[PDB]
Amino acid sequence: NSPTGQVFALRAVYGKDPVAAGAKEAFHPMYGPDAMFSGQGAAKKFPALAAS
Amino acid sequence: LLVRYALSANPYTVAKDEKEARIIDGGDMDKMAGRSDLSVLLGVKLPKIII
Amino acid sequence: STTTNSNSIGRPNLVALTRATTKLIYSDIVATQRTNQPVAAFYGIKYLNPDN
Amino acid sequence: AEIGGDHGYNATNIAAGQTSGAVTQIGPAVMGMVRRAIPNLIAFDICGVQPM
Repeated sequence: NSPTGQVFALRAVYGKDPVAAGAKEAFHPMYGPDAMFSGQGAAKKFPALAAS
Repeated sequence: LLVRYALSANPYTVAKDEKEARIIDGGDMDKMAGRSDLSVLLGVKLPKIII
Repeated sequence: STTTNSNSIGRPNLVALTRATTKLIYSDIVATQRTNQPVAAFYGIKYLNPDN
Repeated sequence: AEIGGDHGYNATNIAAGQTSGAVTQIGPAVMGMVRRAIPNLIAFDICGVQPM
């Protein structure tokens, strides 16, 4: 009903800062939920696999 | 307590050195200094009050 | 810590309109009367002494 | 004679309402908001459910 309309999106993420680069989306259809953030992952820091 | 307000300047108050523009923000006093029309200031020089 | 920088505002509200019109003054400054023909004729009748 | 003008097809301009002709727009419309769907849960009846 008016030119140049708008539409919003509601990316839900987990992390201290929801706008920092690299934040992972919470309810992603392709990406499985990180089922350690609310669990043991809050107690320690698991290193990530890499090369060598 | 929290209070929020806009406190903008009135229209027809384009900022200097900009003149022609149509998104003019009448809130940034740093650019709106003096560039108003609906109000005029005039100071007065008077002898000091002794305290 | 979702601040106000996450939510993006939509259409700003239009609070006030501001037209510019002069205090037009001609009804009080002059004397008007509607003329019914493209030529308007006024009568000036003067009272004269025997020296005109 | 006062062309309507248009937005320069720049998301910078379109959101702010910066136009090219006259009567700069108040702002976009609001077509709605789309949020991510909620993943469904696998019923726990496959394994033992013993309320403690």
